[PDB]
Amino acid sequence: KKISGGSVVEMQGDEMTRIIWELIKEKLIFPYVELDLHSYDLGIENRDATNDQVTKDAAEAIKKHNVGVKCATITPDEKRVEEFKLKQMWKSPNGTIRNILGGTVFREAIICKNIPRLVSGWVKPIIIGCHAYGDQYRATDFVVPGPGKVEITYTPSDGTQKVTYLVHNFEEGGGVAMGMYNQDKSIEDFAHSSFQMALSKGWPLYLSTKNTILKKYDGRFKDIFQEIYDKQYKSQFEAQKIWYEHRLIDDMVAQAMKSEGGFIWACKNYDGDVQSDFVAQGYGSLGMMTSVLVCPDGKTVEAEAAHGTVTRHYRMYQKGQETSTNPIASIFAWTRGLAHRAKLDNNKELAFFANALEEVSIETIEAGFMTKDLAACIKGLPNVQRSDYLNTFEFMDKLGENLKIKLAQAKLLEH
Amino acid sequence: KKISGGSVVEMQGDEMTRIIWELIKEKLIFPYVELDLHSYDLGIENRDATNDQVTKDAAEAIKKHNVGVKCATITPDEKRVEEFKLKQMWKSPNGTIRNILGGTVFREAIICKNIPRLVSGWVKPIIIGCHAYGDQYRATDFVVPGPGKVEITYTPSDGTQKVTYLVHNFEEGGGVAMGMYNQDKSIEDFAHSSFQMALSKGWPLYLSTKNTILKKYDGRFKDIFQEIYDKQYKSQFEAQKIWYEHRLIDDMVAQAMKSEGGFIWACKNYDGDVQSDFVAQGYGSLGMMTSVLVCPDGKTVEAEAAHGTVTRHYRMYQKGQETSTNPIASIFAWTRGLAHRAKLDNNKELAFFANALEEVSIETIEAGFMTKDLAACIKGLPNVQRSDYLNTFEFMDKLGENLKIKLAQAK
Ligand SMILES: NC(=O)C1=CN([C@@H]2O[C@H](COP(=O)(O)OP(=O)(O)OC[C@H]3O[C@@H](n4cnc5c(N)ncnc54)[C@H](OP(=O)(O)O)[C@@H]3O)[C@@H](O)[C@H]2O)C=CC1
Ligand SMILES: NC(=O)C1=CN([C@@H]2O[C@H](COP(=O)(O)OP(=O)(O)OC[C@H]3O[C@@H](n4cnc5c(N)ncnc54)[C@H](OP(=O)(O)O)[C@@H]3O)[C@@H](O)[C@H]2O)C=CC1
Ligand SMILES: O=C(O)CCC(=O)C(=O)O
Ligand SMILES: O=C(O)CCC(=O)C(=O)O
Ligand SMILES: [Ca+2]
Ligand SMILES: [Ca+2]
Ligand SMILES: [Cl-]
Ligand SMILES: [Cl-]
Repeated sequence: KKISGGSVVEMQGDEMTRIIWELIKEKLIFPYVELDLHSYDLGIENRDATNDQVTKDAAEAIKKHNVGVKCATITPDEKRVEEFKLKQMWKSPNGTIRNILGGTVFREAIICKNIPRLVSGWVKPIIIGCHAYGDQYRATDFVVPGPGKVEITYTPSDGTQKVTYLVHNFEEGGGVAMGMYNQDKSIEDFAHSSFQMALSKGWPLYLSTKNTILKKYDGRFKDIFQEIYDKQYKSQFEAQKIWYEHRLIDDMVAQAMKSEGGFIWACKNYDGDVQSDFVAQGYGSLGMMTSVLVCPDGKTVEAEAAHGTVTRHYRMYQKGQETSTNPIASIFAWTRGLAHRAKLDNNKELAFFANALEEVSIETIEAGFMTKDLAACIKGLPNVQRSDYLNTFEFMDKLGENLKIKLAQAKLLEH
Repeated sequence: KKISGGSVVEMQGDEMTRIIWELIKEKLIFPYVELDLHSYDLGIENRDATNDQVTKDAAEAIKKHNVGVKCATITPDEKRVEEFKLKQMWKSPNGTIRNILGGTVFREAIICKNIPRLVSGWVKPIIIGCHAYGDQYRATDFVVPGPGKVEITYTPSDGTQKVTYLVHNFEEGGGVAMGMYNQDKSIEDFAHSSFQMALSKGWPLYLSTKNTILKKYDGRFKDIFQEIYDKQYKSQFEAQKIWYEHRLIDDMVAQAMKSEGGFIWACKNYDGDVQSDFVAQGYGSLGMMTSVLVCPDGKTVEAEAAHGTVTRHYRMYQKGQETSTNPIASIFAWTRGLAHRAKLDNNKELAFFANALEEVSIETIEAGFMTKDLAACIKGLPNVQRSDYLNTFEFMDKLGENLKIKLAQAK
């Protein structure tokens, strides 16, 4: 340790990303940065041991210290309950953290010049602004055991009326039902975040919904975005030769896929979750994407790997087999978190370290040292040989050596 | 015409697809086929005039005659109501028809050997099996005007205790809320048709859900699929060296995009809607995709163009400007419908015509006669010149001339 890093909230995760997370801290961060680290173990077992309280504590720590960096975590279903003998099917820690913090999760591919894409046309970045709040991640779903009536009701706080809507009358057998919601103020912040990102990047903005089907639910998003655009951003967009357009989600994915990129894509929570993997995979690999929750206040951020815990690679690791899991997304959670930390504290030295590690990461890959997923982008997966990539530790170790070099050269300047 | 086709339910549509729809009948179908056509005008105007009853009437007719062919239609929102002076924001006719018929909507790209793909790896087809029933198309959504409590309740029909769940307490301001549902029996049919499709085509089957998040709702899909697979199809899949696997939706789309294709993709209603256009565009163009609703009974079918009314092109046809709109999907609604009509009636000569017209369509494009969209797949849109494609009316004529030759040669 040497650089004064400041207060950072660290959230440890599960399976293969937990392995990578420790290597990142051991080989890339702690040798060069001293941190007032507020660590919360969001491993599935410690969440289970604290009845998921540790997750809530972590989110509140992020509000207090303004910078969070999170490792990928298991969201358990019935299979996971059996695997770890869990007490309950705990809720997604990301859902919990995102709805406590609110805001927009901006996601963007991490691009290296030597990594071919699956979508050849994407010569410019696509940035998804994913609404962090509401919808499926806060839904209330249940099994309908048999015939009966499902209704959804609204009662104003003053209790002067009650509106009851019929969802469905199950006449023969049961099934499933769910309710979900969103809030105006959150949608408004989501809109402001989306318009400001497009102006910051100088690119057009597109919002996707399905308002032809969900005329009230999605129509609200469409209406709030439009009212804010016409009233506070159309002039600035027109001044920068950019524009805002609402599109039906299904037409948006097709247009995005045949475009050349270079636009901000405001997505509802569920769509941003799914399409950000469409985008990440289209540029090359799920391992090559940044994901930063930006709250409305502007001062608090949570950086994360958007991909999962890579269970399949972890199973190989458990058997002693060689893995080649891409750590770039996990590394950029740290760099994006520390960069925001540096901005808040006017820490020029930490700002340099953060950008230097991002540069090292891209320079290492562009020099031909990469994990198997990226080697498969260059060649074809059926043509990849072992000599074409580095295993998980080898790649981390190469990054470590290149980081030591770049930081050593930085000290050889006149100071 | 002189080919006895039989009874067919027609559903006319809106805007650009309505123009193409009549050109297909006047030039590709009627000249050669005589059939008892039960026409229902699902144009936005007639739907408004009949308070959408024509849509429901058309759905019931399909259940009676077993084969329907549907043109793309407008699903009106606010801006559409102002456009046509509508009485109400009529529900999507597709949602209406699909929930009345139920079943699974199987969507597959229409492949031509000379049209490059956006996803280079997709050398084998991807067949999406989209659950036709429930979910967003039957949801109940509303605006929450201010602070208050939204709750969802289940009152069992057996008199036992009512179950109430809190959806959200709005404390500061309002927002939106919605309820949706699905039925076990429909999910069971959706699963059976997915496993049967995979076995008939000889490809593995994937089901996508977000059951880690919707643990009960999506878990029900996952459990029902797995139950039926283990009890009724696992041995058959192993016999054909294929497999069934559940994947989280975001993993699925990423796995699909880097795959070589060649699998059946079972989607919930919403995912199938979005990802079918992902698949269609990835193979080349939204105009090159078939969409057929297969009812559970297996003997009833509704064929359609998966894509919409191509509104942007219609604003050019209204301004007298040349357009190049791909009619192949609309044509294949007829051929897939007439084909199933022939399978039911054991009509060997109608089946030949249906298959002949599909071949003519693909042979014409593979000979270099195509609409602008397919020219863009080859040369890239920034490099497309007028000589590289045929406008909508020129392309329909080239197809009809190739059909007259394909058939007459058959004699
Ligand atoms: N906290 C979070 O942000 C998220 C957590 N999860 C959780 O992760 C667990 C596993 O989810 P799963 O659906 O398997 O999704 P993952 O994203 O963990 O993995 C799916 C596949 O994507 C590829 N992949 C993803 N990340 C990388 C990487 N860094 N390097 C190389 N390949 C990568 C691998 O493909 P291949 O097998 O072809 O090598 C992997 O098998 C679940 O418990 C889920 O709840 C899931 C998503 C997000
Ligand atoms: N009947 C149905 O199942 C559907 C109905 N609709 C309805 O259609 C209307 C328009 O919907 P929208 O979101 O614009 O989607 P569309 O599918 O109608 O059009 C979106 C874009 O896709 C491309 N495209 C689609 N079909 C073709 C084709 N046959 N040939 C060439 N290009 C094609 C065009 O791209 P480009 O502009 O780049 O040329 C077009 O602008 C709405 O009223 C909607 O409700 C929508 C979807 C399905
Ligand atoms: O939290 C989860 O279980 C999944 C999260 C996810 O997939 C995403 O953030 O894109
Ligand atoms: O009916 C609608 O409005 C949308 C239909 C659609 O896009 C689909 O079938 O995928
Ligand atoms: Ca995701
Ligand atoms: Ca669609
Ligand atoms: Cl905040
Ligand atoms: Cl039926």
